[PDB]
Amino acid sequence: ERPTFYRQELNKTIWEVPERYQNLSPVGSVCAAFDTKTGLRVAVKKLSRPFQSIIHAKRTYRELRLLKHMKHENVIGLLDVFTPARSLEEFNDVYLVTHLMGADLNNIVKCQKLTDDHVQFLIYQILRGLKYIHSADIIHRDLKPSNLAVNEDCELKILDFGLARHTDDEMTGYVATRWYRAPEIMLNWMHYNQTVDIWSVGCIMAELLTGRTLFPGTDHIDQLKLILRLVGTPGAELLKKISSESARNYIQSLTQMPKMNFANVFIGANPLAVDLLEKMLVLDSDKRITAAQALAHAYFAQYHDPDDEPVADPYDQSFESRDLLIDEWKSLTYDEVISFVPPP
Ligand SMILES: Cc1ccccc1-c1c(N)c(C(=O)c2ccc(F)cc2F)cc[n+]1[O-]
Repeated sequence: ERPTFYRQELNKTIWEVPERYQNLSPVGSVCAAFDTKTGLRVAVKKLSRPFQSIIHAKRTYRELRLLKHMKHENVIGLLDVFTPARSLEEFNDVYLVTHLMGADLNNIVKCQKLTDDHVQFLIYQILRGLKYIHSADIIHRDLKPSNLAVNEDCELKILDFGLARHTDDEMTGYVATRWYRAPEIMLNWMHYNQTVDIWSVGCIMAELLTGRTLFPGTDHIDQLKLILRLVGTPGAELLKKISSESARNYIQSLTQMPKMNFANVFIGANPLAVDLLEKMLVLDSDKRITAAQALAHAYFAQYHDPDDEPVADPYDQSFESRDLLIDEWKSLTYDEVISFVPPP
């Protein structure tokens, strides 16, 4: 039951995949392919140098554990994972397979004000996957239009959840990479939690409604100023919670500003959209609406269905606090590769 693999050069590299996968074409490097066993269009990712350091070995493991866990319509999961290796000692490459969606939320929306129902449907799907992700005590933490995979039927899957990898230069300047980040994680105010993802959803939703980036900061400080101008400066209760004395000290230097009226910012928008944005874009993370609570909000009355909004089984991330050697991460990775059961 080891399938027959065939070799092929794509993306300056030798892809060796089971015969079931045909018509590979570039799109880790990623190829679109046709899965002859399932009839599905699939995306196949070949990891580069998954075991070159302790840090990458753990990342590879992390990515696989994460992708193996997610079984939800609005979250990218695994149809397949394989390696051409026949044993651990020759194990070297990992290939991950999921549904081909073919575009991201930008390749559809950037500089476009969309209809209220399209916004309803896209945001409902994001919140629906987020409830599922968050129920597993997993934090996406870098949610943004380019991490939302979307096909022609406006069906949406969340990508790249749970990886905490972005370098400082990637976050610097007038860059999309920081514009959807919650202030408390942007400026490292505190050991953050899952409510940071709801901040990102509000940023995305606002942009779908107006056709414009909500907080297009030119640097971290410019972006903070844009945020506080909309949502107000921190009150006393929130200040305490900023465990970062340096951060706290800077915020207290700022002229106090009241929260703006959202109905005058998002002129013409559905009042239920505005109301929901007000519950999403709250400075104090403790008081933000959660994914579960938002799904029950009147804005989504057309799509909401409490019997089809599943939660996840618990996700054992005890491994995150574990120090291991490269080859122990590799062995754990191999185990997960070889224990994989495909879905129905
Ligand atoms: C979002 C997107 C836009 C254009 C082309 C492909 C894709 C795309 C991917 N990059 C990916 C993708 O990056 C990916 C993630 C996990 C995995 F196991 C395998 C994968 F190929 C998945 C699906 N699609 O549709």
